[PDB]
Amino acid sequence: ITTEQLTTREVGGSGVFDALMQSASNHLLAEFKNNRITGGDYVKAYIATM
Amino acid sequence: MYYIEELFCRLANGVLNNTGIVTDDRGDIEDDSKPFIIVAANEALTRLHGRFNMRNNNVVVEMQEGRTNYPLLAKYAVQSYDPNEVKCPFIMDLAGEKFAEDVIRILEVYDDKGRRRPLNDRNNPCSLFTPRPNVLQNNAPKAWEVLNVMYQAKHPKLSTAEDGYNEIDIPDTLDPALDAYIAYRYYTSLNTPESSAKAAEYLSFYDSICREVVEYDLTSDTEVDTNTLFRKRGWR
Repeated sequence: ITTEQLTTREVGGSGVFDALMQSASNHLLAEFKNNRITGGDYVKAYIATM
Repeated sequence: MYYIEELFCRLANGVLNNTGIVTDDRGDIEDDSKPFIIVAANEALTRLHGRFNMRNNNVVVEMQEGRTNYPLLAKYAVQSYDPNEVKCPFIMDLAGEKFAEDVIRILEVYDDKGRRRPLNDRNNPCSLFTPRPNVLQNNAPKAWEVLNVMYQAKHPKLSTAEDGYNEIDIPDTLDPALDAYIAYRYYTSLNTPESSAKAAEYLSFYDSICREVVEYDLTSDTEVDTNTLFRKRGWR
């Protein structure tokens, strides 16, 4: 087990932390594409879960 | 004097930039969200045209023998009447335009002989009444009688249905008021507290811009005229 298996320092993926962030971002964007929230709410929730 | 697509682009670039309505490339509004914007734009245009008295339009009404109520609708216009339903139309549109139904208030009515006809005067027998804001009465129709109606008008309906009006005609000083009203409608519709605060901000901006335009008189709303009662009353 190495550090690169935890996070690869990229937004893309191939890490546990990166995948955990991307899934939450995908769910928030899914709610965002429906006219239910704006950009600010999505950004704040993302930063909160970070 | 710009089409509806310019309005959609200007909204895609100005307000409503973060919202999920806008396409990915930020070029234009998404297809399923266009009727919302059209309804909001129509409401804003009606508000402004009611407030400011921008447009002054004219219509010609011809008088039939057995009719006393002459509603000003597009059913009875030459360019739009259905021959099966109405046998003879009494609103003439021979030269140009189609007379979209845009009657807000009636100001002056002149006979075909150049003589003015009083409106809504109970004590004058030769007066014209309006039981409804757009319906017009004359209780003694005559042969070869025609009336000209000067009325305040509103902006024709925008439809984007290959037959409606694509054009928007509005003074360039009042584009931000229209955009602010549309943004207020959207952010109120979102139903969240932060969106509610943003909607309050946009409505206040709309009111402030309208009051500024009123202060500086950019639409030339104020009118004066030379005195004519000095001679009528007998002064020398």
